[PDB]
Amino acid sequence: GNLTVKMLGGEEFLVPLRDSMLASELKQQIALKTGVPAFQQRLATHPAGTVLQDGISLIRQGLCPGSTVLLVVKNSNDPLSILVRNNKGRSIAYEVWLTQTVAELKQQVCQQEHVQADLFWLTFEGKPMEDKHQLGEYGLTPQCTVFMNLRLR
Amino acid sequence: QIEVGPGATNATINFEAGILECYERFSWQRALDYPGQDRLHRLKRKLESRIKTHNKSEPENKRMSLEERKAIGVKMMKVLLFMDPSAGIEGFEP
Repeated sequence: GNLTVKMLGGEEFLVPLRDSMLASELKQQIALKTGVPAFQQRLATHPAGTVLQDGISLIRQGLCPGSTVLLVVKNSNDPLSILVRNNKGRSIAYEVWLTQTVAELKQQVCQQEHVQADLFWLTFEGKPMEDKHQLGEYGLTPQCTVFMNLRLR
Repeated sequence: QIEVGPGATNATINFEAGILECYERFSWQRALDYPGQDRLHRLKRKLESRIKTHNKSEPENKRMSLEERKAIGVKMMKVLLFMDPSAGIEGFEP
């Protein structure tokens, strides 16, 4: 069983379909296969154009082998100001957009705190941030505070 | 600079036929100034030469006049402006 993913302009590609596959997990497969990050993907069915529900099975939403899904890419790229607090209670302001990665953000903090990017990791609202992910996946709001945590090694 | 596949040459032509149709409708409102009307006519003519070229490179049953491509372009524009596949489902085909 294969799902056909179609982009604006006509480009299409196949994604293997599992019954109990969640729509969120479809986005991760498209992300893996195309490099379009999941949080930038908007998915809908064909030919109705009804949006997919991220927490429901694809088979439960009328998709079966041969079905088509429409992909539209949404890009935030809206710069905002956030703070990153180091382990001494000092906060520096950084400008980012929600489509930047955690890795890009660590590069900025790296240059301001003079700590190698491998000796620390970042957290927002207690959840650790992974280098390859994009900042929008953690829901950063203007003037929120990301925390810098030091590794022993 | 974004990496694109082989279908982009066709998609871009169709999109820009949609752009040209927007310019044309805007000019009827008496709101497109004189240099803008000039870019409209330049766009049309470069578009028409790319459609002649591209149609030669394609199978006979995939050739489309400017007018047909304009409708495809308009469908794509509607989907982009509302960011909603429902506004133009046929924009997703070559």
